[PDB]
Amino acid sequence: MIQRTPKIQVYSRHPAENGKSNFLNCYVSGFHPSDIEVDLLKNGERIEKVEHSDLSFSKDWSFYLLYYTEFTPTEKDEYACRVNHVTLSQPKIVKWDRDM
Amino acid sequence: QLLEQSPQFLSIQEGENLTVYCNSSSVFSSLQWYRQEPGEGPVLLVTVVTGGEVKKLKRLTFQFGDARKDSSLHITAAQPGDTGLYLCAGAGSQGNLIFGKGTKLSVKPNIQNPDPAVYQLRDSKSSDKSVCLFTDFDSQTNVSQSKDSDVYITDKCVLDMRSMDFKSNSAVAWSNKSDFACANAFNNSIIPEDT
Amino acid sequence: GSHSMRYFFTSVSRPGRGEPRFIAVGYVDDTQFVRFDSDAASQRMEPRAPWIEQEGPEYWDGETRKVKAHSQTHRVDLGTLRGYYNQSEAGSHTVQRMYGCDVGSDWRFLRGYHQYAYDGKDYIALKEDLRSWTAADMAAQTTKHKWEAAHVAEQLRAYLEGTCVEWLRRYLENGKETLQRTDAPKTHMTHHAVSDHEATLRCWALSFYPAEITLTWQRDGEDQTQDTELVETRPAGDGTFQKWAAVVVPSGQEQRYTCHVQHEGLPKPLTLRWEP
Amino acid sequence: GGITQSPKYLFRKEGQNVTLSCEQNLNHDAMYWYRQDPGQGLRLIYYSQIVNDFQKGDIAEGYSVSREKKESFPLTVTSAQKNPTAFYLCASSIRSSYEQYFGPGTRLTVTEDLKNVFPPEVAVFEPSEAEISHTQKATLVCLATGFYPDHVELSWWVNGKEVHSGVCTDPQPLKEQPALNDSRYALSSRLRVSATFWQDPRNHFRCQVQFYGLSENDEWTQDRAKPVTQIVSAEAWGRA
Amino acid sequence: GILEFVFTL
Repeated sequence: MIQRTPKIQVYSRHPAENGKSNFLNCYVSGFHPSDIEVDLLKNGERIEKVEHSDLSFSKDWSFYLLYYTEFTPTEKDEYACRVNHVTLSQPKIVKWDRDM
Repeated sequence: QLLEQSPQFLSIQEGENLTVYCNSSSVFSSLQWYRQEPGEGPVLLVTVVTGGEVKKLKRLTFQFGDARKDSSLHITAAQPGDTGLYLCAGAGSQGNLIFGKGTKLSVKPNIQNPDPAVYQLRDSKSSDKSVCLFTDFDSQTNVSQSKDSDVYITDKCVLDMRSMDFKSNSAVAWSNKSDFACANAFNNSIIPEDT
Repeated sequence: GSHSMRYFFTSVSRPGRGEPRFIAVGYVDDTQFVRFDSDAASQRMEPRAPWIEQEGPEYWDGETRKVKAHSQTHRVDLGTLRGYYNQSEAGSHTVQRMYGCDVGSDWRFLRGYHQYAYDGKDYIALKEDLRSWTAADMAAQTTKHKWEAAHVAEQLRAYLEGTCVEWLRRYLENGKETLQRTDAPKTHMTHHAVSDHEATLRCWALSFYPAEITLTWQRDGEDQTQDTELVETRPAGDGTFQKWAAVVVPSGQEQRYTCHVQHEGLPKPLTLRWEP
Repeated sequence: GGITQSPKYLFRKEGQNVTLSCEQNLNHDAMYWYRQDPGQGLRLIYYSQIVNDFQKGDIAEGYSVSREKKESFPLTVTSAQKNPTAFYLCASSIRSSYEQYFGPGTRLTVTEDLKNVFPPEVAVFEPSEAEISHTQKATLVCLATGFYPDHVELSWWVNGKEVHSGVCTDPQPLKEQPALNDSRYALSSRLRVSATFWQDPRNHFRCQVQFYGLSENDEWTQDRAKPVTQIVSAEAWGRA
Repeated sequence: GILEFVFTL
């Protein structure tokens, strides 16, 4: 039995425009076992309407998943992604950087 | 995916060598040969895999095509025991086996000294109850069937007295009709006058 | 150029008497087009890409039929692998499987795959010759012998060398505006101030397909690998992909560094420099 | 281990469903069902590549199966089958598309009405005296008559023990009246021995015919004895 | 298209 901690990436589908609508992506990958839990956050609270891809995996048998939702960026709103896993003692949060 | 076998029917004499074919336009990963006696379950003879494979089972000899599209069953010194249906089977793509329609082989015995005779038997219990035993005839001659609604004619049957190497052919006809006679039975068929 | 079709199967056992979880997805190159989920209500093979929706009922009813058999045959494997490794029924274990074919530029067969995994580790895998098996441990050695006896390799090779490339060629031609397309990277680089002495130059590569790409940071010498930071290629969610590479530079020396971008859509490699 | 079918002979009324059983202990995942007409080939009905999953064959209409257990694969002949009467065979392979091992098989015969069922009449015919003088060896003959259905097993018994040497029997019986659908049948067999042994009155010959007919479950409101599964025999002693 | 024949482990 081997376990792998998910690599998390928070980003946007299109380059951020504070007026235009866009998609928020949380890309967990390289994790094992399969059971993972991913939420998208706006200002610390759960964005309810979130969809994800279908469970696939790379060559090294480690799974990858993409959680995405529709959102309109602003100057002072803080977006992030909270992910929990069996390899994670505590729910791990990754704050979104619009230039990363 | 189709498997075709030729010939459909083969009836040769005892002791000779034969060959049964199973051809297909499709390539097969594995091919099987079966032998089925009437009313019983087919017996698995062999499974060929590699191209150009040659395997032997007793007197049977199996050959797999180099392109794995053909197969042949060779019997050496054919015996009346080899009589039966020989089926060609190949690995089907849909999780099944593709079957040929088989080759019905009839290995007829070499009777040493033909003694063609017609006898009449009576019931151990009572009378009339009489049947005709057309027996000890050569293999080539064929006992045709009945035409009279009362008259019932069986087909030839080969029994082997394994005591000291002796086999024989026999046939049976019967009737309740008063005008049924041994001389007027099997006359619908061509039999030797050397009765 | 080169193309491929891949099928990924994920079988996960549930503790106690919970029915096993089965997930099957199909990939042509880097594009998913089908899916199957045991917890779904449809219980059918579903289209993910629009170009595979061309297929009539016979295809979908057929693919549904065959994947149900794939689920049941993997539910069994979960129990069999539990026995091999003396594992309890309380724990949850995962069985993974992949098979597919690779074609050339002329769409002639190149490579075939057929692999298994248990709890994240390799189990049994078909060698490149499509004749042999690689069994990692003595537990998988039982499977290897069972498959050698039943000649699974030969019948698999017929599919990989034949039916697989037949399917892929059909998929490639049905929707060629989607699979055969090559979207070139839309590149730009941004500058950021770290404290004051150092600074970060980030080379962005966005909206590109296929997902295969190479981003390197070079100086007046060449290719400065290490010190540079590289992130895993990520999907944008629109079919295209994203990836950036960055390296921290001292102030003023930003003009000395350059970014090389290599992609299938790019006829020639791109050399990008930062100019104030 | 092996693969079994039960029973060997099966007889039902028209329109009443029946289920055939094929069971294995060969540890096979794949199980198959074939039906075989006289002088014909195998036709795939249903087959299961794995437990809890099955699929239609070439001639799957009128049939239904279940694969809940790996060991068995029950075939249900629905009343909707136009021609139920055939020879059914179950087979199995270690995996789908590989070499299959067949069961003994099961003969199913569906009749219009149970009134057409008749037990066989067995008669032993003593060797013609013209034969002994001519061929120096004798021939015994048994003859089953007027039995429906076609489910019979014939054997020859010498001195309480069964003999297979010098024995031959018809591969196929004869319809006494081919015009009728549920026609009764007739079968013949032979036992040839040396003249010496039939001349010996110390040797006992017995032509035995096992018949498979009706059951205690079926009701027989008629004025002739109930044609149940029975053994009909006829004997003969040595003469001179 | 997936495989048309399945086999246990």
